[PDB]
Amino acid sequence: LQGILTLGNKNSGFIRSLDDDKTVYYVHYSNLTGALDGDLVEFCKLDKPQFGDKFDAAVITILKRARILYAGNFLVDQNEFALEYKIVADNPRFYLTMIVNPDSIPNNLASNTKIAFQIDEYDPDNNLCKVSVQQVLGNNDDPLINIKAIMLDNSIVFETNDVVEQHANKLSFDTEEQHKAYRQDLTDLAFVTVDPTTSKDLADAIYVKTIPTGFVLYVAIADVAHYVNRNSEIDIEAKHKTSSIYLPGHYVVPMLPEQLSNQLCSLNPAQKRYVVVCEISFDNQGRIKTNKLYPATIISKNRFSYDQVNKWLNNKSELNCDETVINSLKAAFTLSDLIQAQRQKRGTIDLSHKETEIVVDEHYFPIKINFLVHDKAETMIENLMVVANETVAWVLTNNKIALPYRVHPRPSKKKLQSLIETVGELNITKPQFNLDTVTSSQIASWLNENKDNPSYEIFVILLLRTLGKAFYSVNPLMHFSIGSNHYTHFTSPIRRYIDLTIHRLLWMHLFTPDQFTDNERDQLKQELEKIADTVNDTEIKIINCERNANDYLTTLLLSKQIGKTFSGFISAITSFGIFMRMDENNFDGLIKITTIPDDFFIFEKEKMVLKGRKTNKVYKIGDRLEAKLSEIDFIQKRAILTLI
RNA sequence: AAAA
Ligand SMILES: [Mg+2]
Repeated sequence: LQGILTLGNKNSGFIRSLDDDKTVYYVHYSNLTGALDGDLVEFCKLDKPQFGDKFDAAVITILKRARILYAGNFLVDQNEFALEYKIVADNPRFYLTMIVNPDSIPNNLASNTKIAFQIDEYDPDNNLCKVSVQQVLGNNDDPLINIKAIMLDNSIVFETNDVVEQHANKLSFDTEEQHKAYRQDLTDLAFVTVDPTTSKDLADAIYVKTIPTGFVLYVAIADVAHYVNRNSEIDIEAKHKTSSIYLPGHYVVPMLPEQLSNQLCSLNPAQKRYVVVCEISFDNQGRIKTNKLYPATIISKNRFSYDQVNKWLNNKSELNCDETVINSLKAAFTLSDLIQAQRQKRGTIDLSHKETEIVVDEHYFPIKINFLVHDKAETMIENLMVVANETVAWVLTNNKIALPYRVHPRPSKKKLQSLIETVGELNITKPQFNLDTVTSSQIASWLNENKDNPSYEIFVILLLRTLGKAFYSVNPLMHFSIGSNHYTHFTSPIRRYIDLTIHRLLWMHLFTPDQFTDNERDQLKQELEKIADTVNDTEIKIINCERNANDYLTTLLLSKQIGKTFSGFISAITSFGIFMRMDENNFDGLIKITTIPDDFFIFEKEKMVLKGRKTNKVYKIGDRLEAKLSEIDFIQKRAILTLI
């Protein structure tokens, strides 16, 4: 009777019920009754016999709109001495016909101006609605304006909140905080930061010491909880955002205002900074022996980029730093190699595969797509952050403190069987493990025995699909791909609300519990599930916003390459055609089913192939193809290919 | 899937 609408292909879709089974009903376009993608609706099952698979339904009323504002392009034209207004919504799932309120239209608003509009009224029976312009965003051809519109359509806040900035600008460095008995003075240690070249939020610094029996690792994380009081205005805004947002052009929407993100909580060189340290001692094989968590004070001696460290590694450059930094980095790389070997021994799933970024010019127009490369410096930092995250998760669990975990379940036997069949057609080995009990180690060994297969890329793509998304949970579930029974996010409280919450839990229960009330502790405990829920729901939106922006920028880039031939492989097959991932740009283009040459092709959902009725020719995931870019679909932001 |  109640559920969330999702619109898909041709603006038909389905409703996922709120009942305990999450029962799914199909809904055709004609039974939507004015409802839009993501709306909460009241629905009824259709009296129809079941066509199969699922029941069908019709929307009765809209209980809550998913959005109040919608992006679109505003058009104005004059015809028989009268102004006519039209809006084209950016979102192809916005299917309602719009009547534009003339009193919402400024006299100076020109044609082809991006706007945001709201729905004033709608007629569910005719799919007609009255809308008013609520914001003027800018030139509709401007790619940065489009990126901002795409954030608005995904409910992603990006405008500066002046109240929050003013609250932040009051904050200052308390010089006496370093003298607190609970805060360890580590200002003499050769901490440094290692980050991408354009990052200005330095949340994490590392220092590694060698001892006779092994190593001691210090991971120092900006002490964000010490500056951001829970339920302060700054906190509430961070909780709404849930995370910093990173889109192309190094365009960042920070979770926290820049007085925190780039000054008080940024571990900038030669500045005294307050941190939370995860300190771990290792033996000479990289096995963890002991750990300690505590507030501290550091002075980073150097900020480095991945590029700088990597060139140093390959003896193609020197680092202009003190010898203590040089020895710490050398020990960090040695330790990092050892940690990586232990984690592989215990079981971990390295799901690395091809990644790209879009290069844009100073006006945010896309220039080209670059493939990213494995990064020795980036990998070292990754190993160190992972071991800290895992250790903090276990410390909180060992002390029986409820926390939000980062979790990732074992996939079902069913989904594994499907994956094994698909990749077996690409000469990927059939695995030997039990499908009910398969461990992280066994998936890793299976990946490793196929590393040289030409189809390794789509193998990892499909494995990732099989495994599904990681998410946050207070329930103590495993992280299958990291390979731990307990994992959380601790190292990045400048950009992630979960890490900020993890730091608050450390403060309130382990660092200075005497300074907090039992209610504060229970209140936060009671709120943890809802925090995880909001972060999980917003993470969906962020990923969708990145997808929208990627498709917008890449199809704009490709719009100048019509007629060009691209080689690639099939990444997906649907009832409407073949998705071919192009080698040169890693982007999926659509080959429409109806115009594939030489035969009439039928979608078979079981093996998810297209099979020709006369010739038995088969298209399957992984096949190598060549195709011509024939058009850009600017409505759906798709690249359409035709087989050549 | 992980890492800033
Ligand atoms: Mg960092």
